[PDB]
Amino acid sequence: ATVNQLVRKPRARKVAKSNVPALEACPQKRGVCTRVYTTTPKKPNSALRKVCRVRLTNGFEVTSYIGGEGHNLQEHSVILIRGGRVKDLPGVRYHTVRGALDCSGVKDRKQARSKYGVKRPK
Amino acid sequence: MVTIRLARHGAKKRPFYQVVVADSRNARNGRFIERVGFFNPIASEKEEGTRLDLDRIAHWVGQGATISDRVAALIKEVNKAA
Amino acid sequence: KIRTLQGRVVSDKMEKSIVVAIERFVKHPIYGKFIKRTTKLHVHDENNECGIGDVVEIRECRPLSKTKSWTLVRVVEKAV
Amino acid sequence: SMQDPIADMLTRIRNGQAANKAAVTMPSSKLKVAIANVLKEEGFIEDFKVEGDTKPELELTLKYFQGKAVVESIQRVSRPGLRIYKRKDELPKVMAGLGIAVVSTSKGVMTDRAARQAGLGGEIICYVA
Amino acid sequence: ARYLGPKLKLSRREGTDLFLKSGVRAIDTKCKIEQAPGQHGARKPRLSDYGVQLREKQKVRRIYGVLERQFRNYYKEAARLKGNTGENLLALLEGRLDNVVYRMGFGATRAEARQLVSHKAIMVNGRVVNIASYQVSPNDVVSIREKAKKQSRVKAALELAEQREKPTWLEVDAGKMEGTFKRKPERSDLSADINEHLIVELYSK
Amino acid sequence: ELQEKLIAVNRVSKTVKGGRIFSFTALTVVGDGNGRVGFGYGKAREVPAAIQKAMEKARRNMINVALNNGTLQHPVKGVHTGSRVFMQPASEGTGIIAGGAMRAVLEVAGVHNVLAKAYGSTNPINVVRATIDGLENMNSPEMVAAKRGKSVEEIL
RNA sequence: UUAGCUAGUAGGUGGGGUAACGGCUCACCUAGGCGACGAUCCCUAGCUGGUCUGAGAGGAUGACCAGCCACACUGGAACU
RNA sequence: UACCCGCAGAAGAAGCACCGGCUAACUCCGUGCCAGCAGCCGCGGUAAUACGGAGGGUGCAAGCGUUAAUCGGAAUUACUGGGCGUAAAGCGCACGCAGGCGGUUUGUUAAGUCAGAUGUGAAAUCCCCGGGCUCAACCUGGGAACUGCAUCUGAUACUGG
Ligand SMILES: [Mg+2]
Ligand SMILES: [Mg+2]
Ligand SMILES: [Mg+2]
Ligand SMILES: [Mg+2]
Ligand SMILES: [Mg+2]
Ligand SMILES: [Mg+2]
Ligand SMILES: [Mg+2]
Ligand SMILES: [Mg+2]
Ligand SMILES: [Mg+2]
Ligand SMILES: [Mg+2]
Ligand SMILES: [Mg+2]
Repeated sequence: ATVNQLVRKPRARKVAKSNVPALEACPQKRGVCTRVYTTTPKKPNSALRKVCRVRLTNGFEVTSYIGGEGHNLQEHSVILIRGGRVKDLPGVRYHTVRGALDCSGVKDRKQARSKYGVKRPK
Repeated sequence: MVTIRLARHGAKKRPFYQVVVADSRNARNGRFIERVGFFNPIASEKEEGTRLDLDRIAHWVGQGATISDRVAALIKEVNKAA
Repeated sequence: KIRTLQGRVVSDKMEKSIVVAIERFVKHPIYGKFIKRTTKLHVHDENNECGIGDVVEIRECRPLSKTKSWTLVRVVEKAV
Repeated sequence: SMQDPIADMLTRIRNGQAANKAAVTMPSSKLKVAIANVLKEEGFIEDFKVEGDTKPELELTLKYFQGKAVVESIQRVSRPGLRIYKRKDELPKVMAGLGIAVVSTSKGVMTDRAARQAGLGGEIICYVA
Repeated sequence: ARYLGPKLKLSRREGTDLFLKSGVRAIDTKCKIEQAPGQHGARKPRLSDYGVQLREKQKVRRIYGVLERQFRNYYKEAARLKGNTGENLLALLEGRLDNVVYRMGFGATRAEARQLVSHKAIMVNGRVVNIASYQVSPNDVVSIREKAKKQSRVKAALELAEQREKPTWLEVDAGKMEGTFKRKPERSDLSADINEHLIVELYSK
Repeated sequence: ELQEKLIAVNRVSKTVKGGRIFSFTALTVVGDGNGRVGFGYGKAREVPAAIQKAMEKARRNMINVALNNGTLQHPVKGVHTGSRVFMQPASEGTGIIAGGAMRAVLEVAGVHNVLAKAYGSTNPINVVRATIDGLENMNSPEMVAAKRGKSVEEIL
């Protein structure tokens, strides 16, 4: 309000927390799968979206989402967690970037292969 | 001791030695007291290669400063030319 | 010619030393507000004669014990 | 408590212009007369006069041009509690030269343009447009 | 660093002639420049302010022969240079060596002028320059090497360039096929159908 | 002759005993490349009728602005119910750096170099009135000299 | 949602010690010194010229280089 | 070694993302709230220009997208540049310390303020004017700037003593 009140109590900021706490300012984090399963998204959406509870190497254990169509993930699988949330999945805050150590690219895809780790067809 | 020598501030394959009065204990391209002109061994004709200030160089060398081997040669060349 | 400051003594319960409270005027860097700031200094004055309440004039010198690096030069407005 | 006479004068003249008054009588002051001199010189007002022996009263006459008030906006700048001091380089310009940014300095209170011409800064008093 | 596809799809998408052909035939008689290329060229939707700004920028870029990075660098140079931003951008684009060679008429198109520049065929002030973005200073002399002065392409381009309106800021003589760069071209000298306000606003966004 | 641009079309609707009925409201701005500029707000059942109704009212409510040769005279501010616009003149080649509904009204008012910024509710219906009121209240050197009794050379 | 901290600590007298001023340290005297203009305590953090964003004001930041600081498996110490 | 000269052939060299609105770009085929997309609005219940494939177009280019971090927009911490009757905001009220502000005239001083000058604010860096690598990146000379501090000299219109 007044200049004297501003001098007394400074016009402080408002710190906002990140939406990817388990990354600790890192683009990708290597982790090991712990629980591979499928969950039903919140209404009005309805599906069997494939998610994975994975414990990162730093110690954090989160749940990520598997994109594309078809994957070869199971227990004791090394994946590369990437930062990104799914709006229609309560709790999911991360994805698994394809083309990594074990999560191979999507089969029979020829468009947007950069986001799914698919090699250039011959 | 206090000496007047050359510090290279050019690039890859492009040397450019500024004449600086730097202490002998300091680095070649690090700390220095004052800068006295420059030298460009790659500059062709029509370009002023050397601009050493003889007045301040003499003023410094009077107070115990030491002129380096190449600096003395450049000063001699400048004096012979003009 | 030489730098000197003027302040108000607030405590002298020590041997050959006084405590001064100099006030200065500055402008707030952010809000542009003129507020009064204090710079308290430990000043040593041999042959103690200054009480509490009057203003004093000091000059910078070498440190004497740990934190008083100022001497008293003149005593102006000694009235209580 | 009346803690700012300049603000009171600005409020009185601004309300008189809004209400289409002819004269606005008020208790005057040295700075009020100095500001009224600037207003007369710049033509924003019509006339100012100090009438009083023990309690001087300034009676400014409002100026109207085809119904519209001559002064568009009157704004206090260096109000008591927030003082503004700008040098010659950073002297303000009101309405790109169409308004005055009155400055008080050592050589009296002439105006922002005269302060710039003389090459001395000062403190801003009133923005009149 | 240059477009290697068809030279008329861009023109028909923009809607006008971008001078990307020689000029021996007519653009209308050589292509179908009335609608956009593709299955939905006939369908004409409504374009917003961003759409028209992008269309103008793409038209300018296709006319001159530059990419996004170079165009943005030229825009920054024009902005930092005092004066009209659009006029400065146009002057900087015109100052390219390939563009002045095309104006002189040593190449049928800008894609050929720059090819001649890069193939050690242009000899400016006795020094060969292979940069299509080489800025040409006033009173600069642009010439052609001996191994390219006696080519069929340069003569054909020179005799074809007579159809177009000759620029008023060059003094090229065809006796030795050498030109001198006069005072820089202006907004009135250049075409008035290029809206530089859209260009200066699109990058300001 | 005169240039015209409609800025935004809305789909306001009413409710009746038998259901909800629809309607359209169109906001248009007209100008001539000079200080003359106006705005119109038409209400009809379809977009062409709405824009054609808005155009006539804009033309009949056109107002004059004392603009300069290629820009405005001095920076101005316009305050409406929910829109606060601030416009300032620029130099040759800067362009019309404005957003929302202000760009169209400035373009039809003829100012080629201008920097504008809107604070508050940026709805077109209110921001058009805000910028029109801000442009209509700006002064000119000749007018201020006439109203003050001085000369344009004196107040430079 | 850290309101009291400090007994070599505030100052003074006298001696000894470093290149010098210095509670730098001992021996006596006066109980002072710091603190709502944030003492004390907790967490984090090398500083600066600079860098990025922003019309500016501001916000974040200290890659390379340059100047300064601190550290050589960890702690303690001394000699030339 | 830079650089130049002759060989012969168009060869030895283009990919990536997007296409419902934001935002530049639409048409068919395949499932059928299933596969799935997703930054927000939200889409998939026989064709959703929104999923996958194709055609086409759009954008960038030896780069193209995603992720990690900062700021603008966010006037959404507002000194520049916001509000408190109803969207969040007058203490339930009064007294009062420190603190903030302060009616009017004159005299004194010059702390705040203003003008000039000096020292300095390293170099590097930004900006302006020029030069050298075929040109740019890069380097470089001069200028400006470093909006700051200290000192000295003059003004009291204003604040303060
Ligand atoms: Mg003791
Ligand atoms: Mg901000
Ligand atoms: Mg080790
Ligand atoms: Mg979309
Ligand atoms: Mg609010
Ligand atoms: Mg309520
Ligand atoms: Mg309420
Ligand atoms: Mg109440
Ligand atoms: Mg050059
Ligand atoms: Mg510097
Ligand atoms: Mg007084």
